[PDB]
Amino acid sequence: VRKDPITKEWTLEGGALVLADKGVCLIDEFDKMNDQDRTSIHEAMEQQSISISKAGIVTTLQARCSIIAAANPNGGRYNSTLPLAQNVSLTEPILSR
Amino acid sequence: PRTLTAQHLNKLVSVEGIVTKTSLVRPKLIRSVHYAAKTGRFHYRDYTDATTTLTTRIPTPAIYPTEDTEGNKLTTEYGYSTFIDHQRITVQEMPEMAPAGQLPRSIDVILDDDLVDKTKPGDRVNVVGVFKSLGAGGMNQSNSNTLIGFKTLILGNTVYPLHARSTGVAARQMLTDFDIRNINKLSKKKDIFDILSQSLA
Amino acid sequence: ALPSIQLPVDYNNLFNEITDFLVTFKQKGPKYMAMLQKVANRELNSVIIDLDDILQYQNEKFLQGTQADDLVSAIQQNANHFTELFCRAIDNNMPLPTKEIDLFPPNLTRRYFLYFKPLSQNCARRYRKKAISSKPLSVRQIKGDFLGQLITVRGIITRVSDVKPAVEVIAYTCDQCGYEVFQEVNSRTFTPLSECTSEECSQNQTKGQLFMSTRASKFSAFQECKIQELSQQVPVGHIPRSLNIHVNGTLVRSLSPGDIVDVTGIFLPAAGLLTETYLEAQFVRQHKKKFASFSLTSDVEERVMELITSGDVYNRLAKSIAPEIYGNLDVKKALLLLLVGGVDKRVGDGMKIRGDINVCLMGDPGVAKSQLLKAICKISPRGVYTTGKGSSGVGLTAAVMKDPVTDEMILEGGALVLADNGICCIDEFDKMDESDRTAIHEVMEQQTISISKAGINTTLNARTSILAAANPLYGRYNPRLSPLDNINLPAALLSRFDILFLMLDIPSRDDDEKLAEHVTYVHMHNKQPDLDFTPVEPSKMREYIAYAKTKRPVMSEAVNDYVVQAYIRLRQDSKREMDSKFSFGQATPRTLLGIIRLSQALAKLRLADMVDIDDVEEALRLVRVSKESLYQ
Amino acid sequence: IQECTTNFRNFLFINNTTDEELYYIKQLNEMRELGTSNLNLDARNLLAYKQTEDLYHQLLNYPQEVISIMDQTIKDCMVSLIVDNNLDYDLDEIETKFYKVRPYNVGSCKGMRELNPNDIDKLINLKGLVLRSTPVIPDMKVAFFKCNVCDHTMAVEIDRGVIQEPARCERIDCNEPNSMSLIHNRCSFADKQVIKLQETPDFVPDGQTPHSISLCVYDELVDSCRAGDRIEVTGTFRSIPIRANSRQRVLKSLYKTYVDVVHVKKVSDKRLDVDTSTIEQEVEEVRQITDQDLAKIREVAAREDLYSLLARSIAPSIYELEDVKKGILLQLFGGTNKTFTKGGRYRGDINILLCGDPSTSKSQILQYVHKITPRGVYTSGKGSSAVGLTAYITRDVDTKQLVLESGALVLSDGGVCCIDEFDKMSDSTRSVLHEVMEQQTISIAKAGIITTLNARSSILASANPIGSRYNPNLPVTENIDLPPPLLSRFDLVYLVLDKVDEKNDRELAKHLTNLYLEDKPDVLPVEFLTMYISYAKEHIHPIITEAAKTELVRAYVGMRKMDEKRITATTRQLESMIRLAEAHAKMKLKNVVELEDVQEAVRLIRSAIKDYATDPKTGKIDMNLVQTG
DNA sequence: CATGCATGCATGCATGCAT
DNA sequence: ATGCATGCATGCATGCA
Ligand SMILES: Nc1ncnc2c1ncn2[C@@H]1O[C@H](COP(=O)(O)OP(=O)(O)O)[C@@H](O)[C@H]1O
Ligand SMILES: Nc1ncnc2c1ncn2[C@@H]1O[C@H](COP(=O)(O)OP(=O)(O)O)[C@@H](O)[C@H]1O
Ligand SMILES: [Mg+2]
Ligand SMILES: [Mg+2]
Ligand SMILES: [Zn+2]
Ligand SMILES: [Zn+2]
Repeated sequence: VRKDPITKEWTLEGGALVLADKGVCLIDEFDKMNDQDRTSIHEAMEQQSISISKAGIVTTLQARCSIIAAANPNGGRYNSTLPLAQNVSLTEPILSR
Repeated sequence: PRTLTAQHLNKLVSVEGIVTKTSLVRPKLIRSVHYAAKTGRFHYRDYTDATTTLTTRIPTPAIYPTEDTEGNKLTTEYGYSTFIDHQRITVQEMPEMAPAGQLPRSIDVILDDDLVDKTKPGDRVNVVGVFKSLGAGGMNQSNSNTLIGFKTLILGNTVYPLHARSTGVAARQMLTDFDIRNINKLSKKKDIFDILSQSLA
Repeated sequence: ALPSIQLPVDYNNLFNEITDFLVTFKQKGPKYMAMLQKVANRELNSVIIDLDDILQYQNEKFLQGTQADDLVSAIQQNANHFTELFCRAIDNNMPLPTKEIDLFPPNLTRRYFLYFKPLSQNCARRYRKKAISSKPLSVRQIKGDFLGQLITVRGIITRVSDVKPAVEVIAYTCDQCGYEVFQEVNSRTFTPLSECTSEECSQNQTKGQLFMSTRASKFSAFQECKIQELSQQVPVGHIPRSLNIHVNGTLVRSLSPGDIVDVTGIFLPAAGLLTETYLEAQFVRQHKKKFASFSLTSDVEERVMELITSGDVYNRLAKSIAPEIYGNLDVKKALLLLLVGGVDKRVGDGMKIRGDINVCLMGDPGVAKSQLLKAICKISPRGVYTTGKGSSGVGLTAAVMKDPVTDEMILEGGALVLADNGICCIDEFDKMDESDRTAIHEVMEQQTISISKAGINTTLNARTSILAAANPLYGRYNPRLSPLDNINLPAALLSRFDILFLMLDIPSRDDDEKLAEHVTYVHMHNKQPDLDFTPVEPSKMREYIAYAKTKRPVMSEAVNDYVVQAYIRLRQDSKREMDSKFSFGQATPRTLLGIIRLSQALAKLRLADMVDIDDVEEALRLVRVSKESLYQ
Repeated sequence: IQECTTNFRNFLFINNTTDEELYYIKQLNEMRELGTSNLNLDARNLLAYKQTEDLYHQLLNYPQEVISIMDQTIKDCMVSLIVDNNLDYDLDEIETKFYKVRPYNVGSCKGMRELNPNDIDKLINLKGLVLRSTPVIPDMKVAFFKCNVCDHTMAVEIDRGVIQEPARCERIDCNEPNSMSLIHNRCSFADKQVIKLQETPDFVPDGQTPHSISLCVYDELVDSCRAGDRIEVTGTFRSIPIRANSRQRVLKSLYKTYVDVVHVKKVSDKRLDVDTSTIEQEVEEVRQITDQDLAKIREVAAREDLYSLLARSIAPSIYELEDVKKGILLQLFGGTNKTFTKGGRYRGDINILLCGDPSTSKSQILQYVHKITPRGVYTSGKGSSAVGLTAYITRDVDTKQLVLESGALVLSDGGVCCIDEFDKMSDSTRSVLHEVMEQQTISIAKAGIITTLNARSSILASANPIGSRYNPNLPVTENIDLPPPLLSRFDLVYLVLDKVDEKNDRELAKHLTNLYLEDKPDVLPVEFLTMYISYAKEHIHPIITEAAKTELVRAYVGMRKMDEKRITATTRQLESMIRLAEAHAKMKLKNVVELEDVQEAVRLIRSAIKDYATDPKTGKIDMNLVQTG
């Protein structure tokens, strides 16, 4: 819930996942996200919706979109001696969707 | 504060909430005295404002006298004038009652004289007073705006502090003769430390 | 319009009683005539009126039987009006300079400032007249009913401005006709006069332009201050409030931040009917006299003589610090030496050495360390108490701020600048961040601070003495670990202390009974047990220490030879233990300097100009006993 | 007025060489021979002469009028002198110039936070350091008006800050009302500048902070004081009412205060003269030596214990530490400065680091070097920031506009910057020094500013070993707590080790204790030492000869013939050697560096870091091989 | 809205102890 | 010898004027 640069007006802006409903979200550098991004992507990929409770606005928004993501392995080189789950930073709950 | 509407203007109401913002107590001028040395005589002027009385009175041209009718110069006698204390506070809907996730509602209250300092911010309060309206929401002006309304506030005449959990105010009861007699009678028994102790939880 | 009302006052009779008092009262000739003679003769810029004198004068006139008026009551109720009445009388009875020198508003001619002094309480009880001007009041008890009266407020100063000029009577001159116009000013802002108003200019068709003349104007000295409430006055669960003070005339520079004071003044008012308020200062009274204001008046000499001639003064003055705390005699001696201090030294070249003593107390829980820093912060005239947690390093040194009164930008100082020429007692020394203690090093050694952050590139001055309290690494003492590792202060910080006491609590069935009896007596009766020892009151002790601080003993050679031998002995004896790792550190020259300073202070307390050898013996004994608990 | 112009007229180790001549007559003659128009006047010379005893006090109370009286008297005396002797040179050009007098050494002050309102419009003196200086402000003295109906023009003069506007044309033919118009670009203007002055703690009572003042300088004393200089000013105390608004004319009762500058003095006896190499493109900047002082300088230059005497004279109250003193002395002189026009540029400034046990007089030495320097700031390590040392962006409170200010390392240009607690200082607050210690420059690129600033100074740093005490159980490079690239820049690294020894213990104890026998106790005084160093810095620039090149190369390859157990030799040891040898040559007033100076350079480098008493293999100190000596 | 200082909260790294 | 827990020191977020 941000402020508009020109109209001095509040705006409820959903992320790329709520803005890509009935479309596709293309995510680059998928392995270098902070806590907020991981939580948002987890909710989107679990329930295909995003909740929000900010500044008097309590609502839910639809995020029925497909996700295509790109990433790089730990250390910058894939190690075939280990399972894929140990070559990437992503945990299992996000890697099972 | 949430359920106060335009239907209740100009009525005596009682409102409970949380004190959110107090002000700095200040004096207000109510009578101004003067001395004229040339004639050796004392004069006095009186002043009034909207929030002094409940009824409406034609405004008077407040002007501080500087020269006597005969022309003799005047000097102020600050010690013989009259001043009355004045505070303004803000009350809000308690967190224990306000709906979750929605911005709360507020109302201003005006206190004066002997009700000017009896509560502190963050306390639970109950104010009994008259809900009033003041000014002109652009009505007098030929062209001011079409998106404003009249200003409202409460002329407090009673304030009570309420005791809650995890709150600053401390509970208190009025003890009667019966209560004191019973306490004194009960304190005689030898097992008192056990009676008062097994009764906890 | 403007009706009239009748009052019992009479501003004619009172002016006559004013003149009678002012030229007929005696405690030598008339009392106030002499003061006016000094004013004429150019030796006095201030005249002060004691209301006790007025009260006594009117009581004597009542004894005479002739009816009079209650002048003091009239002044107490309406005090801003009597200032000019007194000034008028003082301008009609002034003498002519017996010595030699080398219409217009009356204030240009006056060169003196009138101040009223409140009415004492003892005089009131003497003459049965309850005094309203000498009743201290909190900043929260001053309400509208007091506007216009003469009152007193007790508090602690927080902020003070810089003296500035304020114009009371602007003067002008006309180049066309040559007249002089005078404008009086009694507001924060003003509009100047523009065109000439004389008879000639009025008659003529060419009116001249006026010009301000700075030299002829009546410029006064203005300062402003802020005063808060003491924590003993705030109600249960509230926050203290503040109040403003104006100072004009020859009272400027009489209030400094951090000083607990009683200030007397007139409570005067400042689009609405609401109004701001302020106190016009008339008389200040400090609760603890500054040491650097001492004079050997006859009374103070009489008082100090009794202490001098009463035998033991070192033990009497050491047993009198916190007389409700049992034992700890050596600790109290080293803390009494903390107050006096050594003797600073400038070698004439670009070098200087401090003269203050820093002390540290490290001990076990429940040995009354804190309750001795709270008594030392109270005996000292400019004491400060801080706790390790509640501190920031900056909060101790300084930061920036802006002055509301003037427009200058100013630098605000922390607790170590408020304690200048005083004790800065730091509690919980170990628990404050090590990145916050490192700002204390320069203060301890060079007695300065050096700020090089944005906006400010400068230095301060902090002539402070540090009394620190701390605890071992893990609560209680661990005899197994080394003494050095048990404590948690680096060697550099340890060297900067001169006394470091170890108050370990070792139970023993015999001595605990004495402590128990002392404490439980302190509780059953609200005073200390001993009926043979009568502790010196804080005022008499402060007065003696102030007299002692004026000396500057020097040393002979017969003591220098002893000092050198002892230093060699200690510095050789220390290496064995330090290598053995059961030690406290390694002796350095700072140990020698500390011994010298302790000897100087012991010499000063004796009122001597030379350092005896029994002083270097007491100093060495103290530095030895400092660690005589680890060798239990 | 007649009494003043007469009294001043007639006014205008005992020795008799030049003390029996008319002091001001020669000045008046040199002034008319050279075309100068100022005659600095020492006030005490006025107090001395019997006749001008009242005039002194009058000047102390009525400066603005007495100054004009003196100026007119000096002009009249010049005219009388030229006419009386029938001198050949013309007396026409003199009438086309103006003359002034700049009194100084007026009765001392007490502190600007103790002056009362009854001191307004009086002469005073202050001493402080400069922080900021506004650009040139054009002030008006004459106004130019033109007639927009007849094209006639007028010139009006100013009077106490007001201009009078002609209400009617002054021509008879044309007298149209309110027809005049001001033409800004045809008017006349003078210069003005405003400077911030921070007073030194000459005296400050208990608990007060520093106080900053504003000074105004007019006409010819504009852009004469830079930021960082320490000066003594003499001028008038003034007051002014300030307008509360740019539209409304309601004045504020509380008055502002400032000082009008009439004289500024820069040089001081108890410090060196500013380096002359940094003001080449830029008021007595430097002290002037007579031939009698130069004679003493030359005589001292030929003593057999010059290098010992000079070192021992610095900080006379410190005991021994002869090598530390020698290094600091060579620091002050510095190496010769070179100017390239095909390559880059190199400068000789010597940085020194002092590491050692507590209580070894590391702070006292830095305080001495601070007080015997022209420019420099003594800042500890704790109270500093990366910006507070280099430069900041700020807003004035008497304008409300933007400006870049100068930090600690810029206020010390041409001098020495002293830094205590070099170890208890942040790793990022310390990186800004990387550019300032080899490039002698400060590149800034922040919002609205992109520039590079010269900061050409030397560093004197004091640091404690990790764990406070120094234990010879670890390598030397581990007791210190600095990384490689920062520790290579320092030219000298000094180890100050404590050692228990009854002999030195007794000697130092007797030294320290000799200061407490009295309350106020071969060493050349301070002023002569400063004069010597200033002359040497300004005049002698030694050159390198082939005999020394072969020694420098050999000694450096020798240090390189010798992992990470100690400070490995880099290419900056060779340059350190060159600079130290040049400084040693400069001390003796020679103009050629020879073998005996390169040898001193190498000896001092090796002695600094206790190399004669260290094991080359394990790299740890042998406490038995270190002696005070 | 950018600059730079002081408070307070959060995180990640290192060291010590226990299994 | 390895892993886990605790304490400390470095970083960021806020808040500011
Ligand atoms: N020697 C003693 N004499 C009197 N009271 C003591 C003594 N030792 C301890 N006490 C009491 O025990 C308490 C210790 O509190 P405190 O000063 O906080 O101890 P510490 O600061 O050492 O932890 C005090 O209230 C004091 O009354
Ligand atoms: N060689 C010495 N010459 C003179 N004074 C010394 C010497 N060594 C120690 N001192 C004393 O040590 C004190 C200064 O110590 P200081 O320099 O502050 O320690 P540090 O070097 O750790 O900062 C002075 O009071 C001085 O008298
Ligand atoms: Mg405690
Ligand atoms: Mg030091
Ligand atoms: Zn006139
Ligand atoms: Zn014309």
